[PDB]
Amino acid sequence: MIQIYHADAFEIIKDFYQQNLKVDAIITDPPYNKNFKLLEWIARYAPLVNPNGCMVIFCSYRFISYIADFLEENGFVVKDFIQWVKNNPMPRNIHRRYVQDTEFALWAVKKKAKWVFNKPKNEKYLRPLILKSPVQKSLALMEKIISIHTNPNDIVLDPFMGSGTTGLACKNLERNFIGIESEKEYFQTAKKRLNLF
Amino acid sequence: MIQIYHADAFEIIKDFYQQNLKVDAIITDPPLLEWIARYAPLVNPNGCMVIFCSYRFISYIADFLEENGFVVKDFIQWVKNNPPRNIHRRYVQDTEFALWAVKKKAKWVFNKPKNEKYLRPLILKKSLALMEKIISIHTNPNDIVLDPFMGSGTTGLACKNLERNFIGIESEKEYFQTAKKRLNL
Amino acid sequence: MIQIYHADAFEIIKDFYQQNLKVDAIITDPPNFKLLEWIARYAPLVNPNGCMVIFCSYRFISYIADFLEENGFVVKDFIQWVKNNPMPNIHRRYVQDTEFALWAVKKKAKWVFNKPKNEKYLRPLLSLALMEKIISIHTNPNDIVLDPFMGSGTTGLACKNLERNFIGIESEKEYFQTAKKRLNL
Amino acid sequence: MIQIYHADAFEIIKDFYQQNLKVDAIITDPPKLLEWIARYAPLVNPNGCMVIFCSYRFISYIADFLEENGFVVKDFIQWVKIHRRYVQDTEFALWAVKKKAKWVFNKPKNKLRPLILKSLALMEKIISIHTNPNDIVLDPFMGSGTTGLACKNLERNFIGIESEKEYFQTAKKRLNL
Repeated sequence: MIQIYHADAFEIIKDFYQQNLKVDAIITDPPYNKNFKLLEWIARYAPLVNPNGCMVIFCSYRFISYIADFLEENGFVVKDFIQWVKNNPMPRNIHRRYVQDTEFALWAVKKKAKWVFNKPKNEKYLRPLILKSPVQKSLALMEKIISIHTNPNDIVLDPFMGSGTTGLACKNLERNFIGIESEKEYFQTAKKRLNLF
Repeated sequence: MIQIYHADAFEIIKDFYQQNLKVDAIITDPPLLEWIARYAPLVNPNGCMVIFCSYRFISYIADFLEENGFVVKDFIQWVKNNPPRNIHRRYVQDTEFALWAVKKKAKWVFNKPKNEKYLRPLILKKSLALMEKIISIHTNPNDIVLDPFMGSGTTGLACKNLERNFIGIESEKEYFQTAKKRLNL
Repeated sequence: MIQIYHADAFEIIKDFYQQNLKVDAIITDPPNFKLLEWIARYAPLVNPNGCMVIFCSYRFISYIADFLEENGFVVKDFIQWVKNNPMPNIHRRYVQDTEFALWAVKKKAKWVFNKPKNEKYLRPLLSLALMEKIISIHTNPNDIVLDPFMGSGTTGLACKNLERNFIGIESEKEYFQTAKKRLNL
Repeated sequence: MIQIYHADAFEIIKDFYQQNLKVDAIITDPPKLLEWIARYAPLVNPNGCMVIFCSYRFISYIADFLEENGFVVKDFIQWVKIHRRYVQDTEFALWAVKKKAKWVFNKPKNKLRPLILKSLALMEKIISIHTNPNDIVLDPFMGSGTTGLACKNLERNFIGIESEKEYFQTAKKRLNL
């Protein structure tokens, strides 16, 4: 099942309250990254998650401490952080500074939740991909995140879905996606990648 | 030159003000925001800091630094090949962090090898080799490196092998004399 | 009609969505963070012509008012009342005698108001008497008032004396049974 | 001593840094409006305070901002003075002191609401309270004056700034010059 909306996440959320919607996991990459604003989508969307559900939020090292504390204020337990590295950076300036090859994501679960994890064998580390693509997002990255923290019929929610790619990953993994995007061009891009019409 | 102290970093620091001390780089792994503000005045105009931290803090420490006249340039990380608690419900934590910040108008060091870039100096078999690479990068041979919490040393030992002139402080008696043995009398 | 619950306002709210509850006025004094978040969740329950009256602090009220205006409410005004027996300086400081409340209405609403025989406004009082006048003003006789934090009651009691059909929630069991007895069981 | 300037508070402030100026209390009613605080805070002496007239749609922000700049927010003071809404009787002011300050306060014979009916009496009573006889009072936006005039009558050594010339010459006349 794939269902996407063209809307403002801070408005359709009220409609989700009326429908008493339940989703298994929110896997998203929020905008930006008073800090409330916007940690606030978290406080607003946190009630949708099932007792055993989790969250995965992509972010910047200048924020993650704030996001994590906020999550644990809203009824989640932060288990760990995951990362993925790009092999071809911008660079940009290599004689005065490090290249930023690395992006981060936060992983938190509901408080008394029995969470998924789900671990192919092997036994496994903190960084899903060495990836390729230079300069988002790679389908392969999202597929491995979604392969890990969700199971086949669990409901995945991406309040900012952008191009899709969270939804596309869920589809290939047969995971029942719901997603939201504000701007029409990205919405139409996600909608075409996901067929429908 | 190597000089170590057995003391509380939050008290002997005042003695440093009286001595009008200046240091080139502070490289440490503290055992939390406020020591930065008190040890920041010791830093030279072109100096930097490298502070080991946790992902639950690193965002705070970065912001606190930028309030005190430093610019957070980047973060570095290094991985252990040997951690394991329950691997079936969770990731193993292989990854450790440090924050890299420089003085505001500083002309900082960097100093890359023939090698190139990235964000991650080492994997493993804390480690002297790691500290050796941090100090090799962010300091020059005669600069003064300060470690307000030096623990075992190894910031000091790395500095000694690289001929970089260490100063350090340790509160707990066991670790200090361990550090005192590792360098020399 | 009076209905009270022993529960957490941040959970039972979903039950209010299932029941499609609609309320005319929310008049409450919450016990920072979550002080803004209940607004966004409880706001949809208010009828097109309804209002809110929120007790708050001068250290907050600018936030709450502005938050109200992003959520489909219009901040109309603030009201205040004075306490005759405050306590902490007094030799170094003002006595804190004054408490505030926020008054907001739904955006396109034709709101209640409803002033008595004489003239003018803004400082109701010198408690039941306070709430009776607030409720006498901003609601009409058969309208529905909701107090997600009712504490001792007294928001409900004012509604009962004024025949205004109260709903209220209280988390702490001691205060709830206080309100439950104060009304009846 | 009374000293007034006709200028913009957001640049002449730099001249005040050059003169190494220090003022004991800033008492003002500004016409964004948070940052003048950040620039004018260093001028305040260790035991000094600030009194800022503001709106309840702001008062919480200004307070938080004051406490970001090295002041501690003590309290607010207020004074008086459509059929469908309340009449607006109330104006606010924020009162803050420097952090480790031993501040003024200075209450009468004795005990938040100074007046029942800017009035010179209001400002005179504020200044009678939060300053002492020779302390230096600064009003970066002084408008019509009346902060300077209270300070003159109470012998408090005023400094003030106004951008618009109409109010300035009115303030200049009231202070003689």
